Amino acid sequence: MRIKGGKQTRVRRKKWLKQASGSFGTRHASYKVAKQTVIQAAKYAYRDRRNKKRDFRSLWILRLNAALREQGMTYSVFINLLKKHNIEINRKVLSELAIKEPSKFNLIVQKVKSEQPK
Amino acid sequence: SYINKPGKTSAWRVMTVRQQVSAVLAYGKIETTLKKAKNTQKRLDKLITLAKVDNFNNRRQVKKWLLNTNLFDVDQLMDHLFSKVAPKYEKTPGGYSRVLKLGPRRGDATEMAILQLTD
Amino acid sequence: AVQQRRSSKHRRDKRRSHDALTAQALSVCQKCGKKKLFHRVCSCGMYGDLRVKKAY
Amino acid sequence: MIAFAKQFRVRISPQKARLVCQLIVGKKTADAQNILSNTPKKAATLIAKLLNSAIANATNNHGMNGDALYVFECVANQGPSMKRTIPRAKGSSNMITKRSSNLVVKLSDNPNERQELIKQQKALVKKRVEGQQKAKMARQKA
RNA sequence: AGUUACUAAGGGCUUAUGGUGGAUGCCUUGGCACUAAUAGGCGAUGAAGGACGUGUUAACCUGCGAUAAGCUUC
RNA sequence: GCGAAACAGUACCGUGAGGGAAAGGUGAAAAGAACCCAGAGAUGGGAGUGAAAUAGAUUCUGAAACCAUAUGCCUACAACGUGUCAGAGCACAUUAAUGUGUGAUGGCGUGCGUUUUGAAGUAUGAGCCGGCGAGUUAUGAUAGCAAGCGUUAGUUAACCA
RNA sequence: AGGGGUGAAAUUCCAAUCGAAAUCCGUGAUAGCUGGUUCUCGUCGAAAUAGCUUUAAGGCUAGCGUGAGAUCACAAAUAAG
RNA sequence: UUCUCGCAGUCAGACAGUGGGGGAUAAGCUUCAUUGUCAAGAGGGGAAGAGCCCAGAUCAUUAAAUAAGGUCCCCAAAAUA
RNA sequence: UUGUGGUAGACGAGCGUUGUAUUGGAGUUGAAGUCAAAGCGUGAGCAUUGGUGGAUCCAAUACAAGUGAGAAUGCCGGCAUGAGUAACGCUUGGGAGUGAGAAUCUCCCAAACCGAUUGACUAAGGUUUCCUGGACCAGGGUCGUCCUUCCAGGGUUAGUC
Ligand SMILES: [Mg+2]
Ligand SMILES: [Mg+2]
Ligand SMILES: [Mg+2]
Ligand SMILES: [Mg+2]
Ligand SMILES: [Mg+2]
Ligand SMILES: [Mg+2]
Ligand SMILES: [Mg+2]
Ligand SMILES: [Mg+2]
Ligand SMILES: [Mg+2]
Ligand SMILES: [Mg+2]
Ligand SMILES: [Mg+2]
Ligand SMILES: [Mg+2]
Ligand SMILES: [Mg+2]
Ligand SMILES: [Mg+2]
Ligand SMILES: [Mg+2]
Ligand SMILES: [Mg+2]
Ligand SMILES: [Mg+2]
Ligand SMILES: [Mg+2]
Ligand SMILES: [Mg+2]
Ligand SMILES: [Mg+2]
Ligand SMILES: [Mg+2]
Ligand SMILES: [Mg+2]
Ligand SMILES: [Mg+2]
Ligand SMILES: [Mg+2]
Ligand SMILES: [Mg+2]
Ligand SMILES: [Mg+2]
Ligand SMILES: [Mg+2]
Ligand SMILES: [Mg+2]
Ligand SMILES: [Mg+2]
Ligand SMILES: [Mg+2]
Ligand SMILES: [Mg+2]
Ligand SMILES: [Mg+2]
Ligand SMILES: [Mg+2]
Ligand SMILES: [Mg+2]
Ligand SMILES: [Mg+2]
Ligand SMILES: [Mg+2]
Ligand SMILES: [Mg+2]
Ligand SMILES: [Mg+2]
Ligand SMILES: [Mg+2]
Ligand SMILES: [Mg+2]
Ligand SMILES: [Mg+2]
Ligand SMILES: [Mg+2]
Ligand SMILES: [Mg+2]
Ligand SMILES: [Mg+2]
Ligand SMILES: [Mg+2]
Ligand SMILES: [Mg+2]
Ligand SMILES: [Mg+2]
Ligand SMILES: [Mg+2]
Ligand SMILES: [Mg+2]
Ligand SMILES: [Mg+2]
Ligand SMILES: [Mg+2]
Ligand SMILES: [Mg+2]
Ligand SMILES: [Mg+2]
Ligand SMILES: [Mg+2]
Ligand SMILES: [Mg+2]
Ligand SMILES: [Mg+2]
Ligand SMILES: [Mg+2]
Ligand SMILES: [Mg+2]
Ligand SMILES: [Mg+2]
Ligand SMILES: [Mg+2]
Ligand SMILES: [Mg+2]
Ligand SMILES: [Mg+2]
Ligand SMILES: [Mg+2]
Ligand SMILES: [Mg+2]
Ligand SMILES: [Mg+2]
Ligand SMILES: [Mg+2]
Ligand SMILES: [Mg+2]
Ligand SMILES: [Mg+2]
Ligand SMILES: [Zn+2]
Repeated sequence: MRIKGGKQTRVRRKKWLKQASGSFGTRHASYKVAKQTVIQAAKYAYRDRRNKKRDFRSLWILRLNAALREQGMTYSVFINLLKKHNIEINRKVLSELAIKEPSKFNLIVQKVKSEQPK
Repeated sequence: SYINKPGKTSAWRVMTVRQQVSAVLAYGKIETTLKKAKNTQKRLDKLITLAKVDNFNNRRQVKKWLLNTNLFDVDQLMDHLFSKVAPKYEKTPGGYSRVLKLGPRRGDATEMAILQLTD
Repeated sequence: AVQQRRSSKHRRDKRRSHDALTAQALSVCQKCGKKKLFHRVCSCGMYGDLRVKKAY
Repeated sequence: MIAFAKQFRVRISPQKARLVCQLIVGKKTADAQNILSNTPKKAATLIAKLLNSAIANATNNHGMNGDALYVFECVANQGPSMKRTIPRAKGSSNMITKRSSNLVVKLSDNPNERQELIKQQKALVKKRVEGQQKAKMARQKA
């Protein structure tokens, strides 16, 4: 019983080739280089999901910090005032407010500024 | 690299000029390469102007250049030059020969040229 | 000396970018009309107004 | 409406033939013939014969005007090669590959001929999607 | 003074097509391993194996042996 | 699969003993393309036969590497394991899906196997693609799991039909 | 004519090969030494130590892993005295 | 982590702190005892680093609080005295 | 509720290929193969449609294996890179002609080398390479209308060698 390989190697090879579509030259043509690039690309994608979670936080912090310095308050004290006033809002939504709703963002800063903590 | 070909020696160049000038004086047209026609033209013009007096000294000078051809010998080419060709150019201030460029050869792409006696 | 790394199919074409050919300038004969490359005797042996060679 | 002519196993190499084919693509009939008749290259007296045969079977077989023909695409595909053994020095040997080219010239009368080719490609894609939708309708029907 | 598109000699990506190439799939006057029987030899009455030749038929293959692509008998 | 599906122990290699290949498939039927056009001709384009000629003797199907053509996007101040996460603009419309093709720009980023305490490696192996290519069989021993038969149990080997 | 020949002797020559030709066979010699060994997922997960070894690039037993079973406290860990 | 049975792999280790031997209170040296990491372990700090510090990655989330480390710009985040 | 980094290694659960046995089913109104697409799965993997293709194939439960290729300076076949790069292995000019096409073929005139030889007769070896006509698949390191290449016909005469 001589089992002969055909359509088994080609199908699993073409899957890797399909994944590595849009690469530079031989990186999409040859199966070997395509397989290496897909594995490396998967590693990159894994690492950059974690790094995206951190980098977008940093960007929101930067935007919020800037929005506060125009009014004379700093980020380091704004978050402290937020905690003492029990207000719980993401820096993402706060930055979205300062870019989309200047009046309501200014309302939040006014309350945290001076109103009695709790 | 050794055992190279003799090459385009000075003696070979003089012999080449001699053969083409003898032929162009015998027949009246030569279909050669352009760079060879542009070198044979000088000797052709020099021979024609020196053969305008027809003295025995001028025959001795020409005989150092003429060679035997099919249509004329080395002695009948002398009669053709001194009695038929040269007397025609008796008051022309030079420029007895014209060189014009034909197309490239099929096997070399070199520029051919026809050298003729300008009437 | 020999290449320690294989040259891709892109560097090859970049080098060949200067290997393109040029169209030789052509003109029209003034007695028969066929195109001949410039400054050269036509196929009829008629250059300008001078009969150079016998007709082809 | 494309008329065409072909030549299998042309002795010229594809590398040395594409250089001449790129001098005639997009050119008018008379100008292409004039350009190719005075170029000092080996692959010029063979593309000329193919071009002339293509004009003949365009204005005789397919019925084209003859004053609107332009060279649509002239290419030299890779042909079958021939292997020979060149004797080297010190007893070694190498393989000489005699290269051949499959020449094909195509001329059209319509200056917008690329659009129809893209249209046919689009029609094939549309028929595939249409088949998928009819199959989906059949699946939901049952 | 300031912010500005068109360039593509050439190249890159996607898709479609053409060409070189014979992988995969289907098949086989071919191989392999055995079963049940038969048989287990040919040769000086010239053996096994070859050379040569033989056509109404180019060569090759096969058959045949000056009775030479076949002869006689049942 | 015999080295040999074909005229294989042939072609070929060696003084010799000896060594030793590759190569199959038109179509139901040659009905194998008369004839016309270009060409010197092969040949090609029509015509004709045929269900099919993109089945045409290069003759079942025709993959990838490889070479060319083109719709769309980007690219000539730019430091690049060539990708990934965000991201304008451009062009389309699908196994209708927070759609697809390209990617100005920003953040991050020194291949795969091997062998080593330790390899991006100035260690090693692979030019690319496709096929082939390395834990088996026979006879016994031990152990795990499961079934049959059981307390004078259990089970046959050769051989015969 | 090859554990042989020839050698005015160099390990010369013996069919482009000679510290002992070429070819076939035993033969699929042996190699504690390199290289290679092909589908997936889940649970757990080491060692580079001791003794012996004509042993030191290897092997055997012990130590460390894993699967099954038993031991419930008198067994084994973490703190205080 | 004790006892019994089946199957192993391992016998080339490296560095950091601490106590020593050899060296010269030299070595990214060599040989031991012990605590850790790497081997077989990514992430953050150290500008870049197998072994140092903080810790232990099941997958997705553009949610929040923190460890070592840090807050003029590169590069997230500070002010007073 | 406690967990889910992982090499050597141990254990468990599955995918896929070929064939056989039982059931059922599809197929010239188009099977396998093969290409493309914007699908489904935790993974091996599995579908749908359209093009090409022309006759076998699929599902379930079991059984038996030449059953899974990325690496062995692995074997075979094809194709790249180097690269249109090195090289093309001692000998000139012209006139006329043939031819579809001529530096290369034929004739003529020169020209240049050999001339104890590139001259002439034969031994050995080669085995038709010899002569005539035709051809330009392949070979000729370019070209070719030409060849020691190919096709057809022909050619070797002993009493004294
Ligand atoms: Mg395989
Ligand atoms: Mg001299
Ligand atoms: Mg390209
Ligand atoms: Mg160039
Ligand atoms: Mg030799
Ligand atoms: Mg090559
Ligand atoms: Mg261009
Ligand atoms: Mg492009
Ligand atoms: Mg022989
Ligand atoms: Mg046809
Ligand atoms: Mg082919
Ligand atoms: Mg075919
Ligand atoms: Mg720019
Ligand atoms: Mg600058
Ligand atoms: Mg830099
Ligand atoms: Mg960058
Ligand atoms: Mg980037
Ligand atoms: Mg980088
Ligand atoms: Mg591997
Ligand atoms: Mg090492
Ligand atoms: Mg080392
Ligand atoms: Mg490097
Ligand atoms: Mg080295
Ligand atoms: Mg090594
Ligand atoms: Mg290498
Ligand atoms: Mg391979
Ligand atoms: Mg048992
Ligand atoms: Mg002995
Ligand atoms: Mg000695
Ligand atoms: Mg010898
Ligand atoms: Mg062996
Ligand atoms: Mg041994
Ligand atoms: Mg664990
Ligand atoms: Mg340890
Ligand atoms: Mg220890
Ligand atoms: Mg050892
Ligand atoms: Mg042990
Ligand atoms: Mg130690
Ligand atoms: Mg030690
Ligand atoms: Mg220490
Ligand atoms: Mg010390
Ligand atoms: Mg010390
Ligand atoms: Mg050390
Ligand atoms: Mg290790
Ligand atoms: Mg780490
Ligand atoms: Mg760091
Ligand atoms: Mg964990
Ligand atoms: Mg905080
Ligand atoms: Mg802190
Ligand atoms: Mg900052
Ligand atoms: Mg695990
Ligand atoms: Mg099956
Ligand atoms: Mg199909
Ligand atoms: Mg196998
Ligand atoms: Mg090569
Ligand atoms: Mg090349
Ligand atoms: Mg170079
Ligand atoms: Mg050069
Ligand atoms: Mg050169
Ligand atoms: Mg020569
Ligand atoms: Mg010469
Ligand atoms: Mg002399
Ligand atoms: Mg002689
Ligand atoms: Mg012969
Ligand atoms: Mg002859
Ligand atoms: Mg002849
Ligand atoms: Mg030739
Ligand atoms: Mg007589
Ligand atoms: Zn003219």
